[PDB]
Amino acid sequence: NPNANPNAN
Amino acid sequence: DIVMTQSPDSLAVSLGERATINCKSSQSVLYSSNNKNYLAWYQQKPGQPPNLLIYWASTRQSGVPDRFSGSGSGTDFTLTISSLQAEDVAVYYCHQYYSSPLTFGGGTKVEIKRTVAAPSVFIFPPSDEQLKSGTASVVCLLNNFYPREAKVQWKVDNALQSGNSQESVTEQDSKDSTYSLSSTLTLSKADYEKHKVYACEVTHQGLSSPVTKSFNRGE
Amino acid sequence: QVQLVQSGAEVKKPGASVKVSCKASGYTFTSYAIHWVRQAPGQRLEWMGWIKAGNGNTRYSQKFQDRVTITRDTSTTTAYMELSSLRSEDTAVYYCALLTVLTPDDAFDIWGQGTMVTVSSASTKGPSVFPLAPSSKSTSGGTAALGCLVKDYFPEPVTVSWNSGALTSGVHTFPAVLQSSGLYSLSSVVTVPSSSLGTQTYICNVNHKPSNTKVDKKVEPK
Repeated sequence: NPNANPNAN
Repeated sequence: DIVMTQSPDSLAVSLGERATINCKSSQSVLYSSNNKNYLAWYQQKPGQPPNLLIYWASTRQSGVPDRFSGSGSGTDFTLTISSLQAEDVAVYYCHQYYSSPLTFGGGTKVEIKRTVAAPSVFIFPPSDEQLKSGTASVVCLLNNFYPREAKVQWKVDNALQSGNSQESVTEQDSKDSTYSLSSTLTLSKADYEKHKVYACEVTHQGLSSPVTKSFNRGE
Repeated sequence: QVQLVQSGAEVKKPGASVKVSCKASGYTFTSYAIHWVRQAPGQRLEWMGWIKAGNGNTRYSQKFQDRVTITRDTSTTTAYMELSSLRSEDTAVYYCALLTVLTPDDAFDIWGQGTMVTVSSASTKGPSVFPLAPSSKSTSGGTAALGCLVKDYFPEPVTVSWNSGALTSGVHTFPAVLQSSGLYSLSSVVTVPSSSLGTQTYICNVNHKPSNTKVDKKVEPK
């Protein structure tokens, strides 16, 4: 799963 | 971390030709829950922040021209510019926003191949304002030429100079795909006033023989 | 108009700290996260961290060994990033930005203009500005070249505009050169019609934020 970027839904 | 690697590091194509940039991720960027690739492409011109082109690996943001498209899945992606325009000169970066830390590729420098263009040569004597401070800067300008390679020599009273000038070349122009170069000759006011003729001799592929722009220290 | 505005370039000595600001406007500040990304000279973009503007939670890159501190002031709709124990490798352009704000209805991505930080023991110095006046010796094919010489300043950058940004076509602001003195120098030139030199006005606007120096120089013929 993605830690990612809160801005990418 | 997720390493991003781009190929080639730089590429040069002619105007209207197709250009493609490859990007690989050290591990998969496809998320199985929504089946979306957390990959984006960015464009960065010199002195500016990056500009988003593609997100979700293939979706183009509203304001981007149609000639930009992206493809790929998992660990391998390609940015395509179907018809390279002059204003597409830039370093292009791929970017993964899947796992922390967010990472970018090494960048891909895109350049335009152009027809030969001879420089327009200008020469600026020192401003009287600067001479009041005791220094004389003489600037020689080579404007909008191609290819980038050029040779400039200074001559004071017809004597070839060595060790008192500095050169600077611009990035490739985003409109006519040319380069510009300045050569600044710096002397002391006293030394500057001991000579009459200051000449800038220019050699370039667009010129069959060297071009000289000169002036006499008395306006 | 979503917009992010950062503070100006600064010079700091090794081992000291630096704090960069990021003023946000044109949207609901608290609903998105603001990232901080730097770009060392001739290097790739490097992510440092982000902060959710609402709850103020932060996530940092382990690669900075927790000498980064991202904070946020909601009332001033501004985000900050402080980097301590500065070393030579921290000289870079520091960006704040709303990276990939993706929703089914709309998607956008906004960056600040960048903030150049130079880690050096040397002291700041503002530039001197001299006119590169147009004359017969700088005319070719009905075209005339003019410009401004920006001499002896430290650190980078100096920004040059013409006519407060109204003149951009045919402008060339050359990359700075490092003079033997350790001070930088550049020139900004523009090509214009020779026939209108008597009716048009050309003013170069030079800004050097590290030394708080603003200079406007009207470039006149002869």
